[PDB]
Amino acid sequence: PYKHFMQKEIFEQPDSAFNTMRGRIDFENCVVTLGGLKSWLSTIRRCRRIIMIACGTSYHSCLATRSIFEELTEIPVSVELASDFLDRRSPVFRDDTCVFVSQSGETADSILALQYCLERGALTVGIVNSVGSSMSRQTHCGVHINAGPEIGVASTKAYTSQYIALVMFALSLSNDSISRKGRHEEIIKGLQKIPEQIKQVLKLENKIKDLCNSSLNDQKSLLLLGRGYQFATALEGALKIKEISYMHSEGVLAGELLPIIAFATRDSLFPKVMSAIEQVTARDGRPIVICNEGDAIISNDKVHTTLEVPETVDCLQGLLNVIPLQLISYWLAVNRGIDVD
Amino acid sequence: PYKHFMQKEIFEQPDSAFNTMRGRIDFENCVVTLGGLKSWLSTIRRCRRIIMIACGTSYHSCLATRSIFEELTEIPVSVELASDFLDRRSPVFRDDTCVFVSQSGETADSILALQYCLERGALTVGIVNSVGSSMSRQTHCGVHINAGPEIGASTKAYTSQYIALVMFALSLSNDSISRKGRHEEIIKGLQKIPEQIKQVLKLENKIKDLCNSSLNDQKSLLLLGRGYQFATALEGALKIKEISYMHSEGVLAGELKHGILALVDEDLPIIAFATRDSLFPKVMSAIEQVTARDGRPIVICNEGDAIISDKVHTTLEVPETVDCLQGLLNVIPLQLISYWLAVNRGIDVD
Amino acid sequence: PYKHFMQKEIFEQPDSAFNTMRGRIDFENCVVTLGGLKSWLSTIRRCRRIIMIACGTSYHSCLATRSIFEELTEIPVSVELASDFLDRRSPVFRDDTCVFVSQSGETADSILALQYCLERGALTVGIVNSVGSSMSRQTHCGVHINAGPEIGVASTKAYTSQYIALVMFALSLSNDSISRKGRHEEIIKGLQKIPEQIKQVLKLENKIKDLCNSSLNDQKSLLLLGRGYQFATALEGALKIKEISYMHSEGVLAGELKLPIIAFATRDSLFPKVMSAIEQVTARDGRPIVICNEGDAIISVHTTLEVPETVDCLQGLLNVIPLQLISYWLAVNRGIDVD
Amino acid sequence: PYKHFMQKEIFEQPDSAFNTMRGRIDFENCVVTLGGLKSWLSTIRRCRRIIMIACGTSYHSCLATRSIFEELTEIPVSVELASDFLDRRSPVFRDDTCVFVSQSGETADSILALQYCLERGALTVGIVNSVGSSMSRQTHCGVHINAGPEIGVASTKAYTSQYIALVMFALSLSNDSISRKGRHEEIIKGLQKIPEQIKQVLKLENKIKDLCNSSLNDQKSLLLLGRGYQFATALEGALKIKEISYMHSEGVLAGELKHGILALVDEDLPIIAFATRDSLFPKVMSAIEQVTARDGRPIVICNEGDAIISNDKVHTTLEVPETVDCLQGLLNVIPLQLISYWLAVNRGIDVD
Ligand SMILES: CC(=O)N[C@H]1[C@@H](OP(=O)(O)OP(=O)(O)OC[C@H]2O[C@@H](n3ccc(=O)[nH]c3=O)[C@H](O)[C@@H]2O)O[C@H](CO)[C@@H](O)[C@@H]1O
Ligand SMILES: CC(=O)N[C@H]1[C@@H](OP(=O)(O)OP(=O)(O)OC[C@H]2O[C@@H](n3ccc(=O)[nH]c3=O)[C@H](O)[C@@H]2O)O[C@H](CO)[C@@H](O)[C@@H]1O
Ligand SMILES: CC(=O)N[C@H]1[C@@H](OP(=O)(O)OP(=O)(O)OC[C@H]2O[C@@H](n3ccc(=O)[nH]c3=O)[C@H](O)[C@@H]2O)O[C@H](CO)[C@@H](O)[C@@H]1O
Ligand SMILES: CC(=O)N[C@H]1[C@@H](OP(=O)(O)OP(=O)(O)OC[C@H]2O[C@@H](n3ccc(=O)[nH]c3=O)[C@H](O)[C@@H]2O)O[C@H](CO)[C@@H](O)[C@@H]1O
Ligand SMILES: O=C(CO)[C@@H](O)[C@H](O)[C@H](O)COP(=O)(O)O
Ligand SMILES: O=C(CO)[C@@H](O)[C@H](O)[C@H](O)COP(=O)(O)O
Ligand SMILES: O=C(CO)[C@@H](O)[C@H](O)[C@H](O)COP(=O)(O)O
Ligand SMILES: O=C(CO)[C@@H](O)[C@H](O)[C@H](O)COP(=O)(O)O
Ligand code: NA
Ligand code: NA
Ligand code: NA
Ligand code: NA
Repeated sequence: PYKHFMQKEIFEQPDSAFNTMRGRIDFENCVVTLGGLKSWLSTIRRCRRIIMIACGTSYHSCLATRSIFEELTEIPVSVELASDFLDRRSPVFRDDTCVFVSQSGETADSILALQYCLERGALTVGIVNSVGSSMSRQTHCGVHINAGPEIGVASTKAYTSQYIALVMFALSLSNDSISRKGRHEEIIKGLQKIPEQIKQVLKLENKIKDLCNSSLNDQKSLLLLGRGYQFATALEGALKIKEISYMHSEGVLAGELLPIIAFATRDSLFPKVMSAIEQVTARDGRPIVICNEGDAIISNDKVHTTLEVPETVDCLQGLLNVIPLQLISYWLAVNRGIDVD
Repeated sequence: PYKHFMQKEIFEQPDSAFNTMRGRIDFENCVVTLGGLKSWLSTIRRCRRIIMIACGTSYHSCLATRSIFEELTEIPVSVELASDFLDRRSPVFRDDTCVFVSQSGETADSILALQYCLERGALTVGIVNSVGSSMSRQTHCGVHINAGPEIGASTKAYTSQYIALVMFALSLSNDSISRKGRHEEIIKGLQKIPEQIKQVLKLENKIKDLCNSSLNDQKSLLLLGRGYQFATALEGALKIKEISYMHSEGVLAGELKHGILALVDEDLPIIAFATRDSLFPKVMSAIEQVTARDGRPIVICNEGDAIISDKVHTTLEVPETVDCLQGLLNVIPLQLISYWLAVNRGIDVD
Repeated sequence: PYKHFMQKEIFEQPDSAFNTMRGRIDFENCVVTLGGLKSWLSTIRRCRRIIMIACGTSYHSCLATRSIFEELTEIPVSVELASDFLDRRSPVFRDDTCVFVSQSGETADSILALQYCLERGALTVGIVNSVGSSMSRQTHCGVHINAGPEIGVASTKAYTSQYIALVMFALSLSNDSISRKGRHEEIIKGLQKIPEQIKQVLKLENKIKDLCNSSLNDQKSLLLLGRGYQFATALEGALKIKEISYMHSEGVLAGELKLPIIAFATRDSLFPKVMSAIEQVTARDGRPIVICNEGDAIISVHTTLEVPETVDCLQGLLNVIPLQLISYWLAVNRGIDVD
Repeated sequence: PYKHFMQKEIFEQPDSAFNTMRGRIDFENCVVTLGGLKSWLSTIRRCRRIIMIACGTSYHSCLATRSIFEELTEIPVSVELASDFLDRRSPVFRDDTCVFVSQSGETADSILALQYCLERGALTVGIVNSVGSSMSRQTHCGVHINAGPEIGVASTKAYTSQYIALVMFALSLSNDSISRKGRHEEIIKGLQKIPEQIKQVLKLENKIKDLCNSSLNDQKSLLLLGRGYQFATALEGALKIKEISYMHSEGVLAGELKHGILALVDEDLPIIAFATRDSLFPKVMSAIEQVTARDGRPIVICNEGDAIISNDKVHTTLEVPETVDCLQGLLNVIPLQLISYWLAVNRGIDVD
C-alpha cells in the first residue's frame, strides 16, 4: 500500500534491521558471530590501522560508526570518500585493513579504490548488500548485510543496515576484551530493541507530513545542525534533502563558528549544540528539534517544532535519528511534485 | 598606506612567506633544517601515525598539506578538527605523533586537545606563530612559523602555516633517495613562491571590479574544488563567511551529480578551482553542469589556460607552481574577494 | 643450622617465592596486581616489541619466561645478554619496551644497557631485587622482587623470585583477555602451590648428596640436556656447576645434533628429540641422571630425581632446585667454600 | 686433485662467493639487484619485525648477519633455530617477515616452521641453494644463492654463500637511505675483494695441516672464544669440529664469565680465539690474557700484521686479511673449516 518504493523501503527498516542481525547476534548470551569474517578477525585486528572507504550514503554510514570502532578496538580508523582517496593517491600498504562499504557492490569509484588497495597488498573487507557483486567477490572477506534488494533510487534501509553491520563488525573485533564487556553487552541489548524502536519512530510520519505541508516545502535551503555521533546524521539528512527533495541543504557542525533541523538527542547534546540552538531562538528562528522522548530542549516561550525519538545506546542513536530525515526528504519531494522513484 | 590591518596582512605575504623559510632552506643544495625539530625527527619518523589537530583556518592548512605529508613520508596522516576530536574522545597512545597547528597558540579547543594527547603519552609537535604561547610551551617540540603578528581572520597565518607544514614534511623525508627529485622540485618551487605571491596580488583591481559588478549584492557563493584545491575551497568559504558575512560553501567538485549544482540559480556566484594540479574530469563535469544552466563560473586557473569557451565566465589567472604548492597562490584571490566584499558592505575587518 | 649462606638461601626459596607473590596475587579471585606497573600497563601493551635485557642468571630467568610472555601477550619478545646487546649496538627506539632484570640493580653492563635504551627514548621497566639501586631508580617503572637480601655468592633465590616476578608481569599484561582467562587461572593456581612444592623438592637433598658422594664429584665435565621450557634450566644448571662446583658443564639443546649427563624429562618439555637423546645415551650404557615428574618412568641403569608436576610454564621453578643442590654439594665434596 | 668433496668445496669458495654475487652487484656504481626480491622489497620493509629461521650451519649464517641487518635497516631482527621456534609455539602474524635460510631446502624442521608461518599469514622469504626445492617453492619470494651443488656432508661453501646473500638482502632493504650510502659503498667494495681474499686465506692450509698433526691431534676437546661479529664464527667452528672431527668443541662468548670455563681449562686444552679487529673487544683481550696467565698456548686468528699476544709467550697465530667489519666472518671461518677437515683426516674419519 505504498506510494513509492522509497516510502516502502523506509517502512521496511524494522524488518531489514532485524534481518541484518538475524542468525548473527545471540541476544541472551551477548555473542556476535559474523560467519563471513570469523577466521579473519585475528588477522584484521593485527593491522597498523583501518581505512573505511565508500561513496555517498555508504560513506555516511562509515562516519556514523567511526567513533564506536575506535572506542571498542583501539585501532586507528579513518574514513575516506573513495574518489578523494584516489585523487590524493593515498599510500596503502600490507599492514592496512581497508573496509569497503557499498550497497550495490558496483560503484565505480569504490571498485577502483578496492583494486588500488588490493594491488598494494592491503587486506580488504567488504560490507556489502548485493551478494556476489564485484565488491563482494573481490574483497578478501566480508559481511553481506542482508537488507534485501533496494529498488528505491536513494539509500534508506541500506544506510541503517550498513550501520548495524558495521557496529556488529566493531563488536566482533573487540570480543576478547574483559574491560569492554559491559559496553558490548549494552550495545547488544540496545541492538535487540532497535527494530521495535524504528517502528515507533515511523509513527512520526503524520507529524512529518503536517510539517512538509507547511511553507517548509517552499524553502530554498534547509540547514541541519549536529555534533558528535549526530554529525553523520546531519550530513546524511542534507544529502537526502538535496538528492530527493531538490532543495539545497548543508549539514553543519553545530556551534563551530530559513529552516533549521537540530539534533539534540542526549548522546550528542553538547554545550555547542545548546548555544547554536539558543542563537536561532534569540532571533526567533523556529527550529525543528529532533530529541529524545520527554526532553524539553527549548522552552515554550520560543516557537519550535519537536520530533521526539526513543533513547537508545549513544552509538546507536543515529539509527533512529536518521528515520525522520528520510521521511522529511520523502514528503518534501511529494509536496514539491517530485517522483522520488 | 592600507585601509585595514587585514589588507596589510594580505599584501605582506611575499614577506611573511620569505620570513617563514628564512634560515631554514638551502635552495642551492636543496636541504631543509628546522632547528626546533632537528633532534626529534628520527623519533617522529618512527611512529604508528601522525594526527594533525587544529581549529578553523589552521585545520584547513592541515587539509591543504595532508597529501604531501603522506606522499613524502609514507606514514599515515589524519587531520582532525580539535573540537570534534575531543567530542569523539578519539583514542591516542604513546605511538602517535600529534601535530598541533595554531596561529595564536591559545585556542581553547586546541589546548584541550593538546592536554588530552599529552596525558596519553603521545609525542606532541607545535606549528605555532605566537612564540612562547601556551601551545608553544606545552608541545614537546615544534616550529615557530615566524610570520609576524596578525591584527586582521587568518591570511598570512594560513600561507605561513602551509609553508611550515611543507617544510616539516620535507624534513621527515630528507633521508630518502627515491624522493630526492620530488624534494628538489618542491624546494625550488618554494624559492619562487614569494615573488609569485607578489604577482597574484596584482589581481586586486580585477577582483575589486568583479565584486562591484557581480558580487556585492549577492547573498551566497559556492566554491568548487577537488584534490589539492579542496582545502582551498573550504578556506575560501570560511573567509567569505567570517569576513564578508555572506553564505558560502566549499563543494567537492562533481562528487554528486544531483547535488547542490543540479539546484543552483543562474545568477548564483560560483568559483571553480581549475589549476592544472587539480584539473580532474569531475572538475570539468562540474563546470559543464554550471555552464549548461547558464551560470557564469569564476574560474581560477593557470596563466594561459583555456578551461572553458562562447560560454560566458570570469577568469582569474595565477602562476603555475609545483602541484602541492598551488594552494598557496590559489587562496590569495579568495582572501582579496572576502576583504573587498566586506569593505563594500561597511564591515570592519579589523 | 646451615653449613653455608648459599645452602641457607636455597632452602629459603619456599619463603622467598611466597614473599615475591605476597600482596600481589589474589588466589581465589585469580587477580594479579603489581603496584609498580599499575598505571603503565596500558602503555607497555602498545609497543612494537619487548626486549628483555640481563646478565648471567638474570639472563636465564628471561629465557625461562620468554615463551609465556609471548604466549599470553602476543607481543614479540626477544631476550638479550646485556654485553652482546651493547656489542652489536643493536638499534633501540621509542616504540620498544625494554625490560631489565637484575638482582643487584648495579651490574655494569646492565646499567650501560639501560642508559643506552633511555637515551634512545625507549620505555624501560625494571625487575630488581635491591630497592633504590641504580637500575631500580633509573628504570621508568618496575617490580621489586622482594626476595630479601642475597648474601650467597651465586644467584639462587633471586633466580626463582625473578622468574615468578616475570610470570606475574606477563599475567598483568594479558589481564584483559577473555580467551586467556582459563590459562591465567591455571597459572595463578599453580603459583599458589609453588612454595609447598619447593619444600617437597628440597627433600631430594639426601638423594643428591648420595649422587655427589659418588665418582660424579671426580668428573671433568657434566652435560645437561633440555629443550623447550627446560632449555633455560639446562643453561642455568650449567652456569651453577661451572661457577660453584668448578666443573665444566654445558647446557645442550637435546637431540638437536646427530661423561655424566643430566636430562630434563618433565612432562612440559618431554619432546621426541629429548627421548631420542636419552635413548642415544642409554644405548651406549651412559647412565643418565633424569629429572622427571613424580611417578614417571622415562627409561626402564640410571638415576631418577623426581619433582612435583606443576603448570608447564612454572616447571622450571621446581626443576632448577635439584641443580642448585647438585652444584652446592659437588662443591662441598670437592672441598670448595661456596661463600 | 682433491682427497674429498669437503676439501674441494672449501677450496671452491672463491668461485662460489663470486657466483653468489654474479649479476647481482654492480661494483662500479655500488648497486645491489636481487631479481627474486625485486618488487617485494617495499612490502618486506613494511613489517613489524624480521624473523630469521634456520637449522645448524644455516642458523649460524643468520647469527653472523643479524647485526648488519639491524644496522642497515633499523627493523627488529631476531634469529630462531627452527626446532626451538616450533617447540615454543612462538606467535607469528601477518605483520612478520619470516626469512628461511636453507642449503638443501628440504630440512624437516625448516619446512614445518615455514608451514606454521605460512598458515599464520606471515610474509615468507627463502634464502636457498637447491633451486626448486620445497623451501624455495613454498616461500613467497627469495634468493637462490648459486653456490652450486654441495656434496660434502657438512656445509662449507653454503655457509659463506648464505652469509653473502644475506648481506646482499640487507643492502637491498636499505638501498633507499641517503645516510646509509657510505656504509653501503664500504660493504659493496669489501664484497668485491672477498673472493680473492678467500684464496689468500686458503694459503694457510699448510700451517693448519702442521697444527692438526701436532700435539693438537691427541687432545679431546677444543674451545673457541669469540665476541660480536665473531661469536657466530666461534659457534660455527665448534659445530664443524663436533660434526666433522668428532671432537668435543664449544663456542664461548669471550670474557663474559670471569670464572666460567676459562678458569677451569687445563694448561694444554686447545683454545682458538678470534681477535680480528672487528671483534677485538676488551673482554676478548681479557679472555686471552686469562689463558696465557695460566700457561695456556692459544691459537689466535687475527688480522695480518697484528700482534695480539707478545712473542714472549708461546702461542700460534693464523693471520687473515682485514676486510669490512661485518664481512670478517667470511674470512675467519675458512681456517676452522680446514682445521675441522684436517683434524678428521688425521683421525681417519671419512668426511664424505
Ligand atoms: C552468500 C552466502 O552463501 N552466504 C551464506 C553464509 O552467510 P554468512 O553470514 O556466514 O556469510 P556472508 O553472506 O556474510 O558471506 C559469504 C562469504 O562472502 C564473503 N564476503 C562477503 C561480503 C563481502 O563483501 N565480501 C566477502 O568476501 C565472506 O567472507 C564469506 O566467505 O552462511 C549462511 C549459513 O550460516 C547462509 O545462510 C548464507 O547463504
Ligand atoms: C625561540 C628561539 O630562540 N628561536 C631561535 C631558534 O629558532 P628555531 O627556528 O631553531 O626554533 P623555533 O623558534 O621554531 O623553536 C624554539 C624552541 O621552541 C620549540 N617549540 C617551537 C614551537 C612550538 O610550537 N613548540 C615548541 O616546543 C622548539 O622545539 C624549540 O626548542 O634559532 C634561530 C637561529 O637559527 C634563532 O633565530 C631563533 O630566535
Ligand atoms: C619501594 C616501595 O616503597 N615499595 C612499596 C610498594 O610496593 P609495590 O609492590 O607497590 O611497588 P614496588 O616496590 O614493586 O615498586 C616501587 C616503585 O618503584 C618503581 N620501580 C620498581 C622496580 C624497578 O626496578 N624500577 C622501578 O621504577 C615502581 O614503578 C614503583 O613506583 O607499596 C607497598 C604497599 O602497598 C609497600 O609495602 C612497599 O614498601
Ligand atoms: C631459478 C631461476 O629461474 N633463476 C633465474 C632468475 O634469477 P634471479 O636471481 O633473478 O632469481 P632467483 O633464482 O634468486 O629466484 C627465482 C625465483 O624463485 C623465487 N624464490 C627463490 C628462492 C627462494 O627461496 N624462494 C623463492 O620463492 C624468487 O622470488 C624468483 O621468483 O632470473 C634470472 C634472469 O635474470 C636467470 O638468470 C635465473 O636463471
Ligand atoms: O544512494 C545514494 C544516496 O541516497 C548514493 O549516495 C549511494 O549511497 C552512493 O552512490 C554509494 O552507492 P553504493 O556504493 O552504496 O552502492
Ligand atoms: O582566523 C580564523 C579564520 O580566519 C579563526 O577561525 C582561526 O583560524 C581559528 O579560531 C583557530 O585559531 P588559531 O588556533 O590558529 O589561533
Ligand atoms: O649470580 C650469578 C650466577 O649465579 C651471576 O651470573 C649474576 O646472575 C650476574 O652477575 C648478574 O647479576 P645481577 O644483575 O642479577 O645482580
Ligand atoms: O651442514 C650442517 C653442518 O655442517 C647441518 O647443520 C646443516 O647446516 C643443517 O642440517 C641445515 O641444513 P640446510 O637446511 O641448510 O639444508
Ligand atoms: Na570476497
Ligand atoms: Na614546547
Ligand atoms: Na624507577
Ligand atoms: Na617460492
